[PDB]
Amino acid sequence: TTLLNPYFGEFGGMYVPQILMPALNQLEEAFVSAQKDPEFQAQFADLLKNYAGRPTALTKCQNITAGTRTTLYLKREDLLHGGAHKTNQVLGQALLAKRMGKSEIIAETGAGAHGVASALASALLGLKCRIYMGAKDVERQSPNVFRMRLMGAEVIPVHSGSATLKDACNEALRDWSGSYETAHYMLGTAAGPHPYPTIVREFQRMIGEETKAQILDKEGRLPDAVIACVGGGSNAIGMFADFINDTSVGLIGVEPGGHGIETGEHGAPLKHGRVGIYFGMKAPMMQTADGQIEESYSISAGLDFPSVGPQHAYLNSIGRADYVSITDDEALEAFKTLCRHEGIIPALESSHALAHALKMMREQPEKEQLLVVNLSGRGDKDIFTVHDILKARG
Amino acid sequence: TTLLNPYFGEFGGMYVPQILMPALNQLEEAFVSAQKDPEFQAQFADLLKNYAGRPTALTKCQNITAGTRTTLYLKREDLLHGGAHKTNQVLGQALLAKRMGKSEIIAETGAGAHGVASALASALLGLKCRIYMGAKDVERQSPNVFRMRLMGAEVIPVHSGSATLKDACNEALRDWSGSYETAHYMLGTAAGPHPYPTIVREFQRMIGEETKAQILDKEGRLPDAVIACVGGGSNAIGMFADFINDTSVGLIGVEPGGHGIETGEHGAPLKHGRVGIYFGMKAPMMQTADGQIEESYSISAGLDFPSVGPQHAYLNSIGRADYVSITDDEALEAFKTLCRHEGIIPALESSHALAHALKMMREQPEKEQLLVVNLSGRGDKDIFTVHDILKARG
Amino acid sequence: MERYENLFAQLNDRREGAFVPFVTLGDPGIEQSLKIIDTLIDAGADALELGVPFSDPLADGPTIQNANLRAFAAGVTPAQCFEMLALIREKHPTIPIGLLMYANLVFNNGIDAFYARCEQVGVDSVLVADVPVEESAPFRQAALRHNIAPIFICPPNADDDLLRQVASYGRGYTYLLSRSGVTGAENRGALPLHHLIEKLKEYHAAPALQGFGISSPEQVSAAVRAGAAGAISGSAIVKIIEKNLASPKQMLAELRSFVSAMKAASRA
Amino acid sequence: MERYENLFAQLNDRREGAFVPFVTLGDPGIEQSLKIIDTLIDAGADALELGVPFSDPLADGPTIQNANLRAFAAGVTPAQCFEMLALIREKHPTIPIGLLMYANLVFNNGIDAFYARCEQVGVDSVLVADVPVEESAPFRQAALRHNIAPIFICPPNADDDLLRQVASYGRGYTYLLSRSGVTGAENRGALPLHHLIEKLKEYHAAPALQGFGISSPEQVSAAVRAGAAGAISGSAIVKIIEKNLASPKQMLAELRSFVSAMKAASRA
Ligand SMILES: Cc1ncc(COP(=O)(O)O)c(/C=N/[C@@H](CO)C(=O)O)c1O
Ligand SMILES: Cc1ncc(COP(=O)(O)O)c(/C=N/[C@@H](CO)C(=O)O)c1O
Ligand SMILES: O=P(O)(O)OCCNS(=O)(=O)c1ccc(OC(F)(F)F)cc1
Ligand SMILES: O=P(O)(O)OCCNS(=O)(=O)c1ccc(OC(F)(F)F)cc1
Ligand SMILES: [Cl-]
Ligand SMILES: [Cl-]
Ligand SMILES: [Cl-]
Ligand SMILES: [Cl-]
Ligand SMILES: [Cl-]
Ligand SMILES: [Cl-]
Ligand SMILES: [Cl-]
Ligand SMILES: [Cl-]
Ligand SMILES: [Cl-]
Ligand SMILES: [Cl-]
Ligand SMILES: [Cl-]
Ligand SMILES: [Cl-]
Ligand SMILES: [Cl-]
Ligand SMILES: [Cl-]
Ligand SMILES: [Cl-]
Ligand SMILES: [Cl-]
Ligand SMILES: [Cl-]
Ligand SMILES: [Cl-]
Ligand SMILES: [Cl-]
Ligand SMILES: [Cl-]
Ligand SMILES: [Cl-]
Ligand SMILES: [Cl-]
Ligand SMILES: [Cl-]
Ligand SMILES: [Cl-]
Ligand SMILES: [Cl-]
Ligand SMILES: [Cl-]
Ligand SMILES: [Cs+]
Ligand SMILES: [Cs+]
Ligand SMILES: [Cs+]
Ligand SMILES: [Cs+]
Repeated sequence: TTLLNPYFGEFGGMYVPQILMPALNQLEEAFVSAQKDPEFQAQFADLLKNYAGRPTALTKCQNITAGTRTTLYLKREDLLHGGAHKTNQVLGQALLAKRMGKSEIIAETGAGAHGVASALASALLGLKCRIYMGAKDVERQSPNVFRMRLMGAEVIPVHSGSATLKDACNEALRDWSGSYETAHYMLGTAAGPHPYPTIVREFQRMIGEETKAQILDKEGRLPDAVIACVGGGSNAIGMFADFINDTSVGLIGVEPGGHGIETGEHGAPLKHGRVGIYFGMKAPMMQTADGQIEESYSISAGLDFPSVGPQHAYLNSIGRADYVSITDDEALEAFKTLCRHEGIIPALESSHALAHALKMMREQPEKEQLLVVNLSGRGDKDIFTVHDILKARG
Repeated sequence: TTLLNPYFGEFGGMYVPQILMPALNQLEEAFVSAQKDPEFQAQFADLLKNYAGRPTALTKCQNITAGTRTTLYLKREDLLHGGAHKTNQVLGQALLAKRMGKSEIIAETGAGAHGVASALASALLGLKCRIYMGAKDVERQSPNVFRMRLMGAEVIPVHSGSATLKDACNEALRDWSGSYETAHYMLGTAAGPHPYPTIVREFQRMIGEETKAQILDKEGRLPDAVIACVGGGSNAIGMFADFINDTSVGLIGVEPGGHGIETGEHGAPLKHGRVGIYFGMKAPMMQTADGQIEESYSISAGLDFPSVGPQHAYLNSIGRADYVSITDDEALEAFKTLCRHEGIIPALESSHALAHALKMMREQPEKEQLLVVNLSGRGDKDIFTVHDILKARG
Repeated sequence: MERYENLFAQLNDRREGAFVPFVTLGDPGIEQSLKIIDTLIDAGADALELGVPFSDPLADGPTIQNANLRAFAAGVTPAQCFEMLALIREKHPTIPIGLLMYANLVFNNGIDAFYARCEQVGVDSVLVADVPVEESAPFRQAALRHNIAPIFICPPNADDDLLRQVASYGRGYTYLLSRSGVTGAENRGALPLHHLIEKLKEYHAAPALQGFGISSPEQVSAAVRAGAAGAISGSAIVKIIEKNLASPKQMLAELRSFVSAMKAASRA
Repeated sequence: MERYENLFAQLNDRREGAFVPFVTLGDPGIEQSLKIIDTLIDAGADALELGVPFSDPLADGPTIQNANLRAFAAGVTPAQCFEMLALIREKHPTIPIGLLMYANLVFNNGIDAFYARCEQVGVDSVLVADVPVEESAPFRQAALRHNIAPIFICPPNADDDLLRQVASYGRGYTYLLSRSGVTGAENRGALPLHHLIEKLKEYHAAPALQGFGISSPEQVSAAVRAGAAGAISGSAIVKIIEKNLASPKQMLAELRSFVSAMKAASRA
């Protein structure tokens, strides 16, 4: 029994051990209540404005589209406190944790961005925060781990399975299955069991709402398409949500193609994986032929979630949204291009969305199109990775 | 002959080789013209809003002041594009360069923040950018150097003198003395020969203007004091300017005390140096007994300018502003405190201002005071430095 | 499922509880696992709960996490597990065999086909650890079509609707969860479960087996005294495997000793 | 300043331009620098321009940057420089001695006291490289009080007001800058300066010496032919020091050779 539909079409659900069902039901109730509560909404708005820095800019990028009929704006989630869009929904979830009388936070992270956001919000709002991170990721993300610890969070390396994000996801759910009476699990993407896909969308939807208002002010019309990278699906669904009912507006999600789809070394389950049931949901998965869960490969650490949120699988199925992929090399070219032509250093995750917009422009340069790319994060964190690649090249 | 007074009291002036006087006069004229030009102002406002992300938040920090009668807000220049306040005036100066028909930019940098800001603005606005940086600083700031180069700037290591910021300052002026017909020198602080102290203040003053509007909205009155770190003086004077005529409002500048004033290893020339003439101005200097120029020592890379802007020396002389110092250890404690209690990682430079506010609160916890700290930058860049210190300690 | 009905009727006659060990199939290898399972039976196991190695066992604590890892290190696949299950049934005609599955392994090649394979090899029940009763319909339907008992979890946080649902939909046995959290011998259940046991009987549920954290004889006896039909032990059994990897013969001896003691404690 | 008036009157009589080398005091050490300066004089230098080592010589290119660094490596201080200047004057009664200073060294212990020390040691002129005419008042006043000629820069970018100011305020000589940029032999001045030379004469300025990038005899002759009273050479002289650090004797021989050639080119 739930208040809201746990499915988007065939996708989604609540595939958790029975012990966790009361926690999901409790969370769902608290959310539905919070969304009707002006006090909750006011506190959330205050944090987003005065602490996180919303609204974020919408930047017109004139140089990169010169000599084509593409007008490209970037939604600047890179300018949000924490340097990524993850901050938005962490603040909302931390307030739900408080609403429920929970005093502790559990979070998973792969790249570390969600972990940092969870740690910062927990510090601000007086919650005790524990973050699970695959042991391989802890090693790769020393800066983010240190940031989390500076902010008073406990970072717990996970050594089971492949010691990466999915294994961190498991550990968070094992902990929660034993601690839910006092702790909230602050899931970091629009995936997992209901009600998380719904909560994360609603707590990210200001991205698209602001974008719509900004584009109307600057251009007097809706965009032809909005384009966002898809790891688990949160930044994308936050950009897409407010436009779903605007049927003229294209919704393009970009999965990481890694070394190339044909290599198998990618992170594009929506278009190139197979539906399975894992991490509490029925959704497209990276998996073996036998049904073991596999990792997502990408140059970008944050596009490592080996499945995808169920609403994306649904929007794809009905043809409302279209999903594409961008390879490591394409993303790296987009990264360099934005740096040199617009003076913005984008996250490598976000660089996948930008790469697809550049392809839309370059393939058809005489097509009139008004595009928005969601710039989900800043790329300060990626300059070592890029350094090392360009060193190993030219 | 100038349009504006090149001095603040006894301090300031235009102590450059004769060859550079026409360039300063040209710059002064272009500025005075620009400040009366609605088109210039509109273009500047557009860049600040839509590219840099202004206005920045003013965050109330409840946790850190609990149990005292201090209310503390942070002006969030850490959220500006580039992660520091330096972006504001770089955009204005780049527009002046264009106004004058200059096509090239020269900049100095120590920590690299001004260099990155110069590189980003030059990329956006189509100017060819060359940055001088002391060879010692290039070595210490590999990330920032790489960011500058990614954005298409030429970074030129300076090996003369002490191979640090002052030596970069010299090299920029030597280059300009030969290239001024085509290149603008984008000085990075509120110091140097007239008209730079004036231009940099006017192109940073939105910090204080926004702060005044924000504090009036939230508190219904002006702050009791506004507090900012002082390297060369730009973030501080940008915070102070709009409050100078509000005589109830304290203006507190914080110089780096390094290992302690008594050690001589500090960067606090305003209160502990000696007036001299160098880098085009008459101002307090770090210098030997014989009059050779010395370096500023601080844990924080950006508080390395070995003198101070002339307007600060003037505001001190007349008793309008008060200047204090904060040691490395105080700044480090403030850094850790903000991270853990407010979920904000501050630049170590900015941490000096926060440290002095914490001292104001802690020394007199029953004093009712409404304080604003200018949070001049984010501290992502400093987590390695902090890591290494805390490793060498506990 | 009929094997459970027959077992429970017989145990009622011998005034005994059931003792049911869990192991991971193919831990630490196929051949040793077959010997382990035969030892458990010979030593007095009344029924078996058997795990198919899965990449992401999110209801399992470290002991069973490591058992899955050992089996993967041995290259164990689900197909090999089904081969094992066929052989185990060919050896032992009446012992109830229950599998502990994760949903993706059941859904992977089609739910119906999964339960058809279970029926073909002679499995009696399937517990899907990450499918709550709310999501159970296609699983329990396929199970019943293929004469497999669907095993439902009755958590200690159960309300009346849940008890009625589990009583109605389940067959074979009702899994009575000792406590919240994940599998593990290091955490003992600190909750009286008598009331749940009574309500399940009221609603004609499949007989209850208590599981999670059962590692000692006194816990087996306690389960029976509270009205449960028996008790399941997993981590304690697997720890004996883990403790004795270097000594296969000693492993079996210790398994025999442990299972014998645990079975003896089921005498009312 | 009277030494310059006397020199220029004498050179007018010998129909010669002045040849004026620059060196950094104490480069590469005090003793060698004294020998260098005596060699320049013996070889035909008409006047001297002498730099006091400064931490931040922002009007100097790399050649003279390195001369300052050498002198600092030798531990040379301004006090030692003034000792040197006293000795140089004690050796040579009539040669004009001009210093090339940066403002902070003049301002450091008081402007007046600086010029009083110059007068005490027998200096004839001071050029402060980072003080434009606009800022010159306290410097030129102190200079004149102490019978020191204030040397002003006439840049090629000079307008009429600047020419009139430099003509009025200056004494000794007027420094005619060959070009924009900083000191250095690697950059030759590509601008005809005859018009400036004529205007300065019109306004009764101190006689003009051309400087910046003068490294060859033809440039000395060109300066004289254009109407200048002479020419200053710095980087070319200092490069001979730099080239010959390892060989003090050869250094002096090459300095003598160079200065002799450059002085010979000043004959009209
Ligand atoms: C800057 C940025 N953009 C996009 C994404 C992609 O995530 P969605 O699809 O927007 O949910 C991420 C993800 N990071 C996660 C997983 O490693 C994490 O930090 O834990 C990110 O850090
Ligand atoms: C984040 C931050 N806050 C304050 C200051 C201090 O400079 P003002 O006093 O505000 O002008 C700096 C300085 N940085 C210079 C010099 O190294 C530079 O980057 O080149 C800074 O980077
Ligand atoms: O003795 P322990 O503590 O190791 O417990 C033994 C567990 N083995 S099992 O197959 O019964 C078993 C039963 C239920 C499980 O998860 C669920 F409850 F969510 F469904 C997991 C394993
Ligand atoms: O031959 P070069 O090119 O080395 O030039 C010699 C320079 N030596 S100097 O003392 O006359 C001299 C004169 C003026 C200077 O700067 C100023 F013009 F800004 F004032 C610097 C040095
Ligand atoms: Cl519903
Ligand atoms: Cl459904
Ligand atoms: Cl609990
Ligand atoms: Cl808006
Ligand atoms: Cl609206
Ligand atoms: Cl419009
Ligand atoms: Cl498909
Ligand atoms: Cl990955
Ligand atoms: Cl396309
Ligand atoms: Cl279109
Ligand atoms: Cl004026
Ligand atoms: Cl004055
Ligand atoms: Cl020029
Ligand atoms: Cl405002
Ligand atoms: Cl106003
Ligand atoms: Cl108010
Ligand atoms: Cl003082
Ligand atoms: Cl320093
Ligand atoms: Cl104080
Ligand atoms: Cl006060
Ligand atoms: Cl199968
Ligand atoms: Cl039943
Ligand atoms: Cl025992
Ligand atoms: Cl002196
Ligand atoms: Cl005269
Ligand atoms: Cl020669
Ligand atoms: Cs365009
Ligand atoms: Cs994906
Ligand atoms: Cs307070
Ligand atoms: Cs200072």
